[PDB]
Parts: sequence; C-alpha cells; structure tokens
Amino acid sequence: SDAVTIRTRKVISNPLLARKQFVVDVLHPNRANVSKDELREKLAEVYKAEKDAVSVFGFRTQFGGGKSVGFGLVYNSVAEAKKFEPTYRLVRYGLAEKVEKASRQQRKQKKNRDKKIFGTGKRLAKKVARRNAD
Amino acid sequence: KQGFPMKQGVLLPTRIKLLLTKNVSCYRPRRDGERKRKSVRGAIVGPDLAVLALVIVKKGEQELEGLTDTTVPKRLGPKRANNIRKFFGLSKEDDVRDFVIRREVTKGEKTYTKAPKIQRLVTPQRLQRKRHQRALKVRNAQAQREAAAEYAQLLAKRLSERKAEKAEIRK
Amino acid sequence: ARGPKKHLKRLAAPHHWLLDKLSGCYAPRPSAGPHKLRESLPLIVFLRNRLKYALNGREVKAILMQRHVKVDGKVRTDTTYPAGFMDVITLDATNENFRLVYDVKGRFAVHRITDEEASYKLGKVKKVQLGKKGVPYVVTHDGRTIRYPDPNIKVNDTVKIDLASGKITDFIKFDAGKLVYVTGGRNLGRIGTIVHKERHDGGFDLVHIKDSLDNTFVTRLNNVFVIGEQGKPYISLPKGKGIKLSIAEERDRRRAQQ
Amino acid sequence: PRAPRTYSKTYSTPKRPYESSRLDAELKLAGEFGLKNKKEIYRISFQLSKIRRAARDLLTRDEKDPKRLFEGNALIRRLVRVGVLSEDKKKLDYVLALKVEDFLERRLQTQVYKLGLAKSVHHARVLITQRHIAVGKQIVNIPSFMVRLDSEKHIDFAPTSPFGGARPGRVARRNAARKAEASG
RNA sequence: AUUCAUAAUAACUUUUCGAAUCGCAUGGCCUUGUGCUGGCGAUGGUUCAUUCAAAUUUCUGCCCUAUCAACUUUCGAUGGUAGGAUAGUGGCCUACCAUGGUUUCAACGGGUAACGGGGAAUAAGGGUUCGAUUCCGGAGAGGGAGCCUGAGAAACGGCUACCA
RNA sequence: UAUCUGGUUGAUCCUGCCAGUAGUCAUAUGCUUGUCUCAAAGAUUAAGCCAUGCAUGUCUAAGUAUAAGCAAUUUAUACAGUGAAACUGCGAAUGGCUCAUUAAAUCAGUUAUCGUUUAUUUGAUAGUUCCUUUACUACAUGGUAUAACUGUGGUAAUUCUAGA
Ligand SMILES: [Mg+2]
Ligand SMILES: [Mg+2]
Ligand SMILES: [Mg+2]
Ligand SMILES: [Mg+2]
Ligand SMILES: [Mg+2]
Ligand SMILES: [Mg+2]
Ligand SMILES: [Mg+2]
Ligand SMILES: [Mg+2]
Ligand SMILES: [Mg+2]
Ligand SMILES: [Mg+2]
Ligand SMILES: [Mg+2]
Ligand SMILES: [Mg+2]
Ligand SMILES: [Mg+2]
Ligand SMILES: [Mg+2]
Ligand SMILES: [Mg+2]
Ligand SMILES: [Mg+2]
Ligand SMILES: [Mg+2]
Repeated sequence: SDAVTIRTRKVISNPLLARKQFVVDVLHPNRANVSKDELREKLAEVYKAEKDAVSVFGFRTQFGGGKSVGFGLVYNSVAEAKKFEPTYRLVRYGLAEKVEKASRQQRKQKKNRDKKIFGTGKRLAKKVARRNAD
Repeated sequence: KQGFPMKQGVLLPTRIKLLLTKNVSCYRPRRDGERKRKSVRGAIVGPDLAVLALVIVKKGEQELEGLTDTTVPKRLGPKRANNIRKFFGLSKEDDVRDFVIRREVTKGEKTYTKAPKIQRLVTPQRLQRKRHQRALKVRNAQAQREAAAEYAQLLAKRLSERKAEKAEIRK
Repeated sequence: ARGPKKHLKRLAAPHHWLLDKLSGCYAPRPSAGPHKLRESLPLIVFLRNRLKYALNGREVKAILMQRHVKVDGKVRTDTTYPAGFMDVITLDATNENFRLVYDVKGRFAVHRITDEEASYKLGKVKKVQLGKKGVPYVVTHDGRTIRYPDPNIKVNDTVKIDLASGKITDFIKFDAGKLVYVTGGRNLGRIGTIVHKERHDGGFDLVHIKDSLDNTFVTRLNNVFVIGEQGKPYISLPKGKGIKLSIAEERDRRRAQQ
Repeated sequence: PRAPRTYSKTYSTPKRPYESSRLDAELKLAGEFGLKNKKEIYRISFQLSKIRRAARDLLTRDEKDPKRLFEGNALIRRLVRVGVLSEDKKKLDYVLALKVEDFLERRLQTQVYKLGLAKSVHHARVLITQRHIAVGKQIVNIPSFMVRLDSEKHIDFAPTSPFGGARPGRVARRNAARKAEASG
C-alpha cells in the first residue's frame, strides 16, 4: 500500500485478562478497506509477540475514507488468547472451525420430542416394534 | 380392555374416576404437588378384562417350560457396605473392599470387571472431616469464653474509672 | 406482585450508575447484599464502565471466576454483587486498591488507595442492641454485626473496621465539629464539618452542615456520615474534597486548564 | 423494551399562507442564496424564535441573577462562535434583533461563494453537494454547515477529489479514452 | 413513648435445631498403631441482624349527572367486651351489648366510547383537550369459584368443578 | 411566537353564528415517490375465536452412575476420564402481553409497623442431647424403599401405565 501508518491510541494495560487494550487508529490516504486481516501482522511486529495473539474489531470508516478507527487486543501468548477471545472471532482468524449444529428451529424440535419419553426409551422402542408386528 | 389398570383392592368391578396423587399407583406426577383425575378400573375381576396379571406363590407338580424351568439372575449386587454385609452375613469387620460383586464386560479384547463402589464405607477422609468439625466446635467455644472475659474486664475497668470519677466529685 | 422481582429495566436504575439509556433494554440488577439496591456499585458496572477493564458482560464474568476481584478481603465472585459506600474493591493483580467514595456530583468515582491503608473501612453504626445470652452488638451501614463493642459506642457513630477480623480498631463519636460526609439527599457528595443539629422529637432529626468555604446547608440525619474530626480525616478524600463548587465558577475553573 | 428515541421538529410554517409582503420576501432569501425550499427559511426562523425566547426570558430576570449570567454568557458566546453575532454586540440586548438572514449567510452555501472558487451561489450548491469540499480535513456535502470563525481559512477542495489534484476526474478519464483509441 | 431488647424462676411440647454429607492437598508427632493431631473449600443448619421484598396502614388530591335527597343496619351498619381465625392489626368472622355511622362543604345512586400517574398537543398570561401504549404502580389469562406445591401463586404455557 | 379575514343591508352601529386560517407523538384514506439516518405498528370494533410450530429448564473439582454407554488403564481389585437415563436440589410466582373490571377504589406525593411474614445475599451465632441417661450402644458411622435398568403386557389414541 502507501503510508499505512497504523497507530494505537488510548493504550491501557489489562493484566486481569493478560491483555493490552488500545484503539487502532488507521490513516490510509489513497486507500480504502484496510483489511483488518492484515492489521494483525502490522500490529504483531509492533508488539513483537506473534500474529496469532492479536485481534482487531470495529473499524468503521470515517466519512470520505482515508481514515479508520477501531479496537484492537493483543495477548501475551496464544494460550490465554484462545481461552479469552470469543469463539466467533476465533473462527474468523482460522484458529477454530465452525461447530456443526442443526438450526435453532431443529434443536427445539428434538428437545420437545424427547420430553415425551420417560427413561432411555429402549424398552419402548422394542415394545412398539413388537406391537407393530401384530 | 382400553388399557385402564386396576386400583389395588378398591371396589366397584366397573370403571370409575379418581383424583390420583403422589405415592399412589396408576399415575406419575409431572409437577410438584400436582394431583390429577384419571379413570381407573376396579379390583374385582370381570369378563371385560383384556389381561389379568398373575403370580405364583406355591409351585405345583408339573414343570412349566417358561416359568419354572428357566431362571434369570438379579441384575445388580449390593452397593452399600452393610448391604454387602447382610448378603454374606459373616461379621462386622469383613472388609468388604475385596468382597464386592464384580461384572466382567468385554468391550474389546481387554476385559475388566468394574466393581461399582461402596457407600457409607469408613475412610480416613471421612474420619478427617469428623475430626475437623469436632475440633471446630471446641475452637470456637474457646474464643467465645475469652472474648466475653475481655469485655468483662473492659467493662469492670470502665465502671471503676466512673466510680473514681464520681468519688472526686462532691468533694 | 406475585413474588420478588428478578429484573431491572433501563430508565429504572439509579441515575448515578451513568448507564446510557440506549444500547440495551435491561440494566444490571444488584443482588441482595450488604447495601441497598439504589445505593449500589455493582461490579459489572464498575469493572466494565468505570475502569474499562472489561468490554462485554461475558468477560466481566471471566474476571471474577479467576478469583481476581475481591471485596473487603473476600473474593465475592458475583457478577452483580452490590458494592456500597467505602467498600474496599481490591485487586490482587495489578496491585491496585479502590475505595468507593461519592464525588462532588454524587456519583461513584474511582479512588485508588495505598495498600497500607486499604486494609480498613469506616462504618456508620445503625443500631446497638443486645443479642442472645446478653451479648451486645452493633450494626454498621453495610450490615456487619460486631459483638462486644465499646460501651461508649452509641447510635449514629462511625467505627473503623479491621477488615481482616470482625473486631473494631477505633470509633468517632457523633458530636458537633466533627468532619462529616453527606451520603444521600440533595447535597450528596460533600464534606461538611457538623455544627448543630435539631432534635425534632418524633421523627426526622435534622442537622446543619457547613462547608470549608463557610457554605452552610441542611440535610437529614440519615444522610450524614461522620468521617473524623475537623481537619485531619480518617480516609483519603477524592478530588474536589466535597465543596459543591458552583456551575458559574465551574466553567471558569475548567477554562484555566484546557 | 428499549428507551424511546427522542426526535424534534426544526421548523414552523407561517400562520398566513398567502401574503404578498412575505411571499416575495421568502423568494428573496431563497433567490441569491440558492435554497430549494421555503423550509430552509422556515428552519432558520425556528431557532431564531428559540434564541429570542431564551433571550427574552433572560432579560425578565433581575440583573446579576446567576441564571441570567450563566445561560446569558453561554448564549452570547455560542452565537459568537458561529459568527451570526458580532463581537461588539455582546450586551444580550442586540441578540433579540439580530437579523433573519444573519444565520443564513454563515452557511457553507455562502462561504464557498464568499471565499472565491465558486463564482456563483448556484455553482457552489452543486460544489458542496458534489463532494468537493473540505471544511477541515474532512469531506462535507451538507450546504448548511454554519462555519464557526475558526475554519473559514480551512475551506479547501478535498484531497481525494478533482480541483484538488490526486485524480484527473471521472468523466475526463473516459474523455481521453476515445482520444487514445481514435489516434491508433 | 412500651408489657422493648435481654436476663431470672416454675413447668410444658404429639418435641424443632444442635453436620451419620461431598472435592482437593496431603503435612507434623511419637509408646510405627491404618495410632494421635492437621489445611483449603462446597453443601446444609437454629436464632439475630442486613438485603431483595410483601402485607396492612396516615394525610390530601379524581371526570359527568339532583330527570339521583337521603343512605346504611333484613342476616354487620357504627362502636364495646370476649373469643376464633390470620403472619400479623382490624367486624375479618362469632356470641352478647349499645344505637350508632355518612349527608347540600353533593352522601347514596346512575353514566363513563374511565386502569391511574410520570407525561402529550396547543398555548402572551390564565387555560383547554388527551394520556390503550417503551418507565412506575394495579388487574387479568374465555367467565366465575376452589385448591396442591412452594419463601413467595388463589398461578392458569399448575390442577379440580360448573357455565360457554 | 399578545395579528385575524369573508358571509343578514340600498347603504348601515353590532357578543351572532357559519365559513375560512395554523398545529397535532390524532387517526383513517386518496394521489405520488430518488437517497441517508431514525422509527410507531390488530389499542379503538371483538378481554372475539384459533390450526400449526416455537416461547423453562438447569450441574460444578466439590449430592447419587455396574448404561449389560464411549476411550484410555497401568493413579488404583471398590470407585474415582467422559458421561445418556433417572433420583435429588433449585427454578418455573421472573420475564412478556393486554387494559376488560375498577370512581376514595386503583394511583400520586407523603407517613407507620411499639401491628406482621421474608426463600435468596451478607455479618454473627449451638462443648450442654448416650433418658432409671454403671451395658440401653455402631460412633473409626447405623435402617428401608425405590427410580433409572432387565423381563412380561393392555389398548384407536395422551408427556397413560400394570405386574415380576
Ligand atoms: Mg441480578
Ligand atoms: Mg379482637
Ligand atoms: Mg369488636
Ligand atoms: Mg374500560
Ligand atoms: Mg406495566
Ligand atoms: Mg393473577
Ligand atoms: Mg381470548
Ligand atoms: Mg386462576
Ligand atoms: Mg398460553
Ligand atoms: Mg387570546
Ligand atoms: Mg338589517
Ligand atoms: Mg348584498
Ligand atoms: Mg357574546
Ligand atoms: Mg372553524
Ligand atoms: Mg409480570
Ligand atoms: Mg377501554
Ligand atoms: Mg447467614
């Protein structure tokens, strides 16, 4: 690009979650769409820790472009980053994968159906099979 | 017929309706304190029945193929310590830790017996807890007796100073 | 009716929490605790909005379950645990201790205090009675019960608490001239060097209160918190020192530094 | 559920719809200042009424009343910052009769025309709405900005816009496109 | 301000509570016995205080109508005594007693296209009209009644009955 | 932002009333419709009636697991990894919806409980109980049923249940 000049503002240390909180102020003249995925490494070698210990979110472009403001988090190590960052933000970075699950409508069906059954239901399963024969 | 069960020895060989509650057969509550009205059949046997449940109290002379010839084992052995004791009835120090009934199950080529557990079995962990609570009762009482004593002497000195103060007054 | 309520809608929380009216239907309802509902910090407000340590409500929860935040020497890992006037919010990590003190405008302000004197708290005694077996006791403004107190301790006094044991270290009698704190009322958040009180037998004892700048004002007895003798206090006052500086000279003061 | 969103109206229609003494005066204000509606004048007069209402309520109060001085100073300063009020008239009695077009002439509509580079108010209205303006460092396309006497020297063409460089222009780009292919 | 807190005596109880519960760490002492001591907690538990509450309650305030002027007390209407009941005060209910209580300063009755407020519209000033409805309080789960469980419901995505 | 104007006469002095005029978090409707932000929405008539599908369930290191469940043991021949089901403990009295009833009733501001209950938080708070209490006695911890489970069934049908 040209004059990316990533800047961090209002930096406050958060040792409660072993993290540094700061506002990612981006100046990108003649550029747009600063591609927060690329904000991770440029914020990594600034703090020198690693690329997978930094998370970026927010980044609403100002009126007319050429400037962006968002929020950034950098962790001491990836161990606490995986244990603190939300699961939704991790899958964006590729750290975790989508957990396969039926739609919210379908889960409600299964819970309601399973309420009609008392016990495991194996005894009922053979009983209806025995009854269905005759 | 229609599958309505009998209420034990109630009356009325016909069908009736009753307000069934907890600790009563023919009904299983789905809520705490709930009661419900369900049709039940009488105790007296009539031609309207589809199934009659029977049990044998004294065997005859001929062998029934499916009832007397066969034999099935009880599903589970005792779990509590004294339940195992009375099952064998040897003594009060039998150390049933190695007397647990075990069930061998072959998940694969490996075999294991998974003896379940013993409830109410004496353990040094249980003895330690009893010691802690027993000592805690004494330890608290020791602090209470001295606390009232310290306040007693604090109050006594306060009264003595007031008595001395009024002694100086009135010449 | 039909039972105790378990929700607190927004626009119904106390105004000193400074919760924005938008961005959410509900506000954190304080749990039952040592302080009343309206006069409550609770930690999710304090750890997220005051100190900005946490952004969401989920990571407010994560902080407490690591036993980081402890209140009055006890961990108190409750998301909406009610924290009240001068409850020592201490954090073992980051080696910082906070005391809850009203600022000039009556809101709760962050007051960092040194570890040496963050090991005690002052409590305004509410009632003094006799317990079972003839054991006298006192109840502070945060519900603590302390047995075998000094006989000279009477109602409306303030008592220093050891904050490590239930025993007391010192107390101040409620007399004229003592340094007092305004907790509640219109003048909430002021320190006022008590001068005189009117008995008003039957109800609502009143008291006259004079500021260091000779600005006198009146508040009910229930709203005054004696915090020491005139001059040296027993606690570290926050910025402003409870002066109720007027709006006309507030713009003048803020214009000096810009 | 959530708290209601507060909204307010910012204009008021005159009581008499068809009166020639006002009908032509309205077209006068919209004439040389490039306004598309009477609501622009209607809008301006609304807080002109609100300013006078606040000022009238101040003069009723006694002199040296803290409330008279406090919001008196705030009102007198806030209009001076906008510039609709001259520095000499800082007595709270000249704010009552300021003018009806004093507010209007402080708009970005006029300022672009005042400070050259527009050569007509009707050209300027296009220029603001065409997104070639930087009142500060920021692009603005709202003709009613009410410049604050702290940014009048700061109006300039936006860096990411023609007439300010960094691009030739959109339609000019395809204009030379035929020129290049025709020469071949 | 108390017959208050609290304490003392004689008793009473079909007898409440006063830990037969769970996880982790495993440490010291000797007459080395599965010996004696021993931490961090979790859950539970009588009473007191606190908090979240609830119930009852003081004073003042509500739209239109006299083509509503007297009402209430048969069998509660007002008060007293005593008792039952309630978690409690209290005609809340019962027995007896007295004949009271409200009313032109608008009772009682009737209507409301009436849930009440915070508020909304328009207003020089005084006002007029509206507020089912984002907050507070109340009521209801088709209409009534009754009740289990539970701290808390006369609960209705709890139950029973009648009516539709 | 303290403003009026037209309409009874041949022409007139004049509360008339009618009409015009402006606003509406006052609705409905007609015609028309490019953009950004923001946003009410089956209240009014019928608190009329409803197919269907959802809207209350819940566990840690720390109550109970022989799943005749899943993997690895090698820390263990009793158990201690994960864990369906069920017993147990809490919750389901919150929230949400509507305004039918209701006119000293609710409600508002303001009082009292020396006239009461209060699960849950928080601080305190049981050395006293082997009962003819010198053999009655296990106090290194005592008794029973039962769910889940196995097996045998009833019905067209229900979150129906019986017997062993
Ligand atoms: Mg809460
Ligand atoms: Mg009585
Ligand atoms: Mg009586
Ligand atoms: Mg109605
Ligand atoms: Mg409501
Ligand atoms: Mg109800
Ligand atoms: Mg209906
Ligand atoms: Mg009901
Ligand atoms: Mg329903
Ligand atoms: Mg007028
Ligand atoms: Mg005439
Ligand atoms: Mg004529
Ligand atoms: Mg007239
Ligand atoms: Mg009209
Ligand atoms: Mg509700
Ligand atoms: Mg209605
Ligand atoms: Mg407690």
